[PDB]
Amino acid sequence: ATPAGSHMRLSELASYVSGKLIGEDKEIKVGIFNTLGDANPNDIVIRHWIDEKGVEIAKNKEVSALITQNPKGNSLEYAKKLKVPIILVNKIELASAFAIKWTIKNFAPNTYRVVITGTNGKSTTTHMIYHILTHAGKKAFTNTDAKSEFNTLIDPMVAKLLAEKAKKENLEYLVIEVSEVQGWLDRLMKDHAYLMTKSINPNVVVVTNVALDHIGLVNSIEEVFEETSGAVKALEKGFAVLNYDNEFTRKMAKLTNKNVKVFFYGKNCPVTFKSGGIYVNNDLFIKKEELPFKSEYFIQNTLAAISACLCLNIPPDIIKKGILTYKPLKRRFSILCKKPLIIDDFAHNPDGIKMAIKSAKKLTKNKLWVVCAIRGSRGKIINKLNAESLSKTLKNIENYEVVITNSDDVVDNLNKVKKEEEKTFLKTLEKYNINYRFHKKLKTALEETLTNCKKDDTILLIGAQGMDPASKLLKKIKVIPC
Ligand SMILES: [Mg+2]
Repeated sequence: ATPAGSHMRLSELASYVSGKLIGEDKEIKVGIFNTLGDANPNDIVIRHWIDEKGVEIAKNKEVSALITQNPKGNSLEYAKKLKVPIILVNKIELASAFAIKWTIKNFAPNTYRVVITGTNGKSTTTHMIYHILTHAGKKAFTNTDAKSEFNTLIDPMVAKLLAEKAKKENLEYLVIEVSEVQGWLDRLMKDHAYLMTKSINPNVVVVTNVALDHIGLVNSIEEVFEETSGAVKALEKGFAVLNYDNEFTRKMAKLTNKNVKVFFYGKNCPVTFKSGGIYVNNDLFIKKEELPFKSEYFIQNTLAAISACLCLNIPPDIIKKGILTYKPLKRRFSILCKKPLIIDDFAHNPDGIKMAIKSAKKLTKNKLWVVCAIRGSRGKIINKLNAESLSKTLKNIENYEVVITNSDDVVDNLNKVKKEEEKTFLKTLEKYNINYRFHKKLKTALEETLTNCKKDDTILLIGAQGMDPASKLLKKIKVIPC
C-alpha cells in the first residue's frame, strides 16, 4: 500500500521501492521526492548513481534518504558513517513510480487524471489538453511544456514537479505524458508505459498512434504496439481515447478492461475531420480558416484533445476557446515565412516524414522543396526507413526538389551522421529514383535552396537535431524575418 502522512520508517521506504536499506533504521520525516541539487531538509532523493560528494551534499542538505542503483567508490561506507540512509535498488523505475503514487495520494488525491501516450503527437496532445483546462481557469499539472518532456520513470522529475505545484495550488487535473517505448543505456525498459500509467491511475488514457521508431529498443511495429498497449491495460476505469485511423490503436479497443468505455476519434467518428473542418456529433465545430497552415498531425492531435476533454465533461464552447488560443510547441510544422512558404517540422520517423511532406504539398502553390537532415548516430535502419518514406511519399508528387544534408556544421558529437547512415539514406533515394542534391553542411543546403527557390514555392525543412538549428541559420543569412 501507499502511506498517507509525512513520516515513514526507512525500512518501509526501502520495501516500498523494492530496495535494500544501507544503514540503521529510523522513523524519518519526509518532505518531497527531489533532486539533490534542489533538495530541502527531509526530502528523499532518487538518483541513478551517487558518489561520495553526493553523499556529503545529502548530509549537508539534511536529505532523509538517498535512493540509488549505483553507489560509486566509497559511497556506502561513507554514508553509513555520516548516517545518510542509502536505499539500493535494481529497478529505479519502481522508486520513481512509488514516488508518483505517494505524491498523488498525499498532495493531489482529488484530481481527474489523463495519461497521453503514442509514438507521434503525445507531447502536442498533452500540451493541448493542459492548455484547454488552464485557459478555462482550471488548476492543472502537466509534465511537458515548451522546454521539457519529463515522460519517464528513469528519474523523479514527475514526482518532484507534481509535489512542488500541488503544495502551491489546489490541483483539479493531472495531464501526464507517458513514454510508450523507453530505453535505459540503449536497452528497452519493458512495460514502462504500463508501470507509469498505473502509477497515475488515470480516468482517461489517450493513445495518439503507433508508429515505427526507437529502432534498437524495438525493431517491429508489432512490438511498439505491445509496449504502447500497456497504457490501455493499465486503465482501471473511465475512457480509452483511441485514434480510429491507426490500425494498431484501433486494435487496443479489444484490450480495454471491464469498466472502460472506448472513445474513438477519426474518420466517421463522433469527433472527426471532414470537408476542411472539425465536427463534433455532426455539428461543425472548428472551421477551415480557424486552422490556418495546419498539418495532418495538428488536426489529429486536436481531435484527440477534444475527445479527452469531452470525456472529462468539459463543455464544447470551453474546449473551442482553448483550441483557438493554443500556442504550439517548437518545430511542429512551424510557419517561418509566407513568401516563400517556409515550414519547419521536426519529423524524424517514417510516419512523421510522410505526414509532413503530404501536409506541405497541400499548401504548395508551385515547387515543393524538401530539405531533410539525416538522423545522425541513430542507426542505419531508421535512416533507411526514413529515406524510404520520403521517397514513397514524393514519387507521385509533381514539381519537387529534394535537398539532403548531414548538418555537419551544426550538430554535436551525439548527433553526427555516420558514413553508413549517409550511405543507406542516399542509396535508398537512388533505389526509388529520387533525384537529390546533397550538402555536408546545413548552412550550404539552406543558402542554395533559398537562392534557387521562387516566391511561390514551398520550402519544407524536416529533421530532428540535424534541423533544430535551421531557424537561427535562416535569421543569420537574413532570410527571416520575411
Ligand atoms: Mg506533432
